Amino acid sequence: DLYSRYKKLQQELEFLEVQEEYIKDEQKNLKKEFLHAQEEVKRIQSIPLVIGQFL
Amino acid sequence: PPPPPAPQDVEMKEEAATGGGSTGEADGKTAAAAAEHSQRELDTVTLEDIKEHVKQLEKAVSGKEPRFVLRALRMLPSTSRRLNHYVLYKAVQGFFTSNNATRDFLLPFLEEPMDTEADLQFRPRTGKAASTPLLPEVEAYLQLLVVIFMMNSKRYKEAQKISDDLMQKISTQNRRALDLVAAKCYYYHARVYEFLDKLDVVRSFLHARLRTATLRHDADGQATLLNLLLRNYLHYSLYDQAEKLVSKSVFPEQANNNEWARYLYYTGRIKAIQLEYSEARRTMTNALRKAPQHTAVGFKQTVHKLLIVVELLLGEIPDRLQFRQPSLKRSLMPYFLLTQAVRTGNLAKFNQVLDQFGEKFQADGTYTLIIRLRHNVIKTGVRMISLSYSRISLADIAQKLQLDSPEDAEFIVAKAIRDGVIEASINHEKGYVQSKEMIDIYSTREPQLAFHQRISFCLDIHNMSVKAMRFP
Amino acid sequence: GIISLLDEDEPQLKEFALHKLNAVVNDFWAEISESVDKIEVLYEDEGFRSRQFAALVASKVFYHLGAFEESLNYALGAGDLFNVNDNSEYVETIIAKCIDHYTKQCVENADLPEGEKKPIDQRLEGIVNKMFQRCLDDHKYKQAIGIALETR
Amino acid sequence: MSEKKQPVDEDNWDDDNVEDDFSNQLRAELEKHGYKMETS
Repeated sequence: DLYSRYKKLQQELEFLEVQEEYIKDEQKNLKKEFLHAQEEVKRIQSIPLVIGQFL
Repeated sequence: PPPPPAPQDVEMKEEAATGGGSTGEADGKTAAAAAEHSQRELDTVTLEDIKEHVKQLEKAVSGKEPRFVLRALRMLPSTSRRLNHYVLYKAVQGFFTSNNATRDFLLPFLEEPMDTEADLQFRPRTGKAASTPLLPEVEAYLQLLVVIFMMNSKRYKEAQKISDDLMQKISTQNRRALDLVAAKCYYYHARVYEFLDKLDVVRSFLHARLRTATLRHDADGQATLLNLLLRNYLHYSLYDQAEKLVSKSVFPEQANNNEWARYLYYTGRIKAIQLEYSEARRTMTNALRKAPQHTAVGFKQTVHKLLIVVELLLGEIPDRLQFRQPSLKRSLMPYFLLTQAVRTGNLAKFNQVLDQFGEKFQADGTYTLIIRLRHNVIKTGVRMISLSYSRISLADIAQKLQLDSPEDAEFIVAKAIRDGVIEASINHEKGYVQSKEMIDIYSTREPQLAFHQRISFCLDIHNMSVKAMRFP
Repeated sequence: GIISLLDEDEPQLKEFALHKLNAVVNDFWAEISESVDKIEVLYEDEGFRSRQFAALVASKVFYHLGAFEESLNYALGAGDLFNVNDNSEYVETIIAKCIDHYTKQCVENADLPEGEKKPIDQRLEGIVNKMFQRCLDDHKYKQAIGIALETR
Repeated sequence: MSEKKQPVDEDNWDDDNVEDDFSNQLRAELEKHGYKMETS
């Protein structure tokens, strides 16, 4: 099948070229949202701290 | 007959992995190199180089090579019954009578795994069938009925070059097994070929073998055959180092991590013998700190004696004793007094070490050391004394090192300015140096010039650790 | 040192140099790399009627040094005995890159409407219509339509 | 790892590194280094 055995190789190759570009950018955005998550841990408190004790 | 079961066990442990496992690691694998049994088999080849291989004597003669080379067949899933044949033939050595069927009867034994059946398609089984028998034959070079057979066995390995060049007809990357075995066996090629004479048309063998490994399969072949070519041009007359000066294509992944180390060592000996101090001593230094381990007894030692010849030629070397193997001491009986003659400025001792040890200096064979070592003695003198005093006289240093006249001291100081160590000029009336040292030279913006290279080197290694963190 | 023996400015000692070339060129691969300039002198000279062989050993030494587009230039300059070879390293890798240039050239000129192209240099099309007849008269036309893919 | 050309190839001794930084320098000599006082 020397007509399309070797040319269908690019077909499912272009797509993971693009995902190979893509997951990079998703990692580029999740650091941003990781920083947003970490800072939004600290908006509610640790000025107004009340005192109990562990049991 | 109780010890030959240990080769019986390790032999099956080798070709189980190699034959069945790396054939299954060749069928569909090797995304980069999933043939981990290839590195396992090179580990076992180092294991057969530690031990006796299989059947050199082993209290008998010639048991395994007539035995296991039969009947591989790669067929219907009862070829583990051919493995059962391989296992249950082992009553012959323990129980039956051993007979001699190696190094003479091997000539159809190599054709047995082809003349059984159409076994399989891949070449690492063929490289197995012509390597795993015949590499247990090469390390017995007693030159009587054994070396003509290494010669013909590696003529079968030249047929393995032929069936490396014309098998799978393009792009099945079995070269990441066969060049890995072929590095070893082509070194043993060069060994057995040059146990007798220099190799002449094996040079063109090596040239075209470097040519065929250019781009289609450029994996561990180019650098290793280039080590072969380099040591070829090293052992004999020195004409084709201009080939590396015009065709410097010497940069792989530097895979085997010691091949690159000793490669930089050999080309450090090259630049040492071309002409170099700086670049040669830094690649000698990089190969020195790129010594892989000390797990191989005293093999760094002679090669290190020839390694730091250029550091001896610096003149700024102390005694080198931290390297000294005590079994190297009886061979460095010249070399210890030679670095003592580096520390001493005596002239009669500078030529009496030569008059005492010229034969070991010929064992070195690198009288480029002695063609500049007198000049090294006078440069050691000029470095010491010119770092010592600000305004010295040329007469003080001259008739302190027996120069006897002002004008050759002038030529010494002039060729030292030309060689650029210190500022030292001449209060020209009859000589009588007027000079200076150099502190308050610079100390602040000049470090931060080099700190770009410091931290740019650091961030290079950052990204390299990133691209190495990519591997799991 | 085989090129300093060329002060005789005719091709009649260039031919003895080439009779040395096709004898020991693989040993003297170190030697011709400096002689690239005088191989250029041989190619530029139209009075040098063996300029076919000049471009031959030019593409040979550039196949050695790893030049490939100039291997293409002097591969076209090599002549009519260039394509006809059946050898398994040299000629087929360089006609691989040559007809790779043919198909990328026919893509770029298929991306170029109505002319203004780079013309057929006078040593293309040789194994195109000669190995094409191998593909045709081997009675499987899948390469014969694969070129029709590759030319657009 | 023997795969190269090579298959043909502090008691009194690390004190000898500083002593070969000292071997061309004043063995003991003790008189010279005590008689440099009284020549003036």
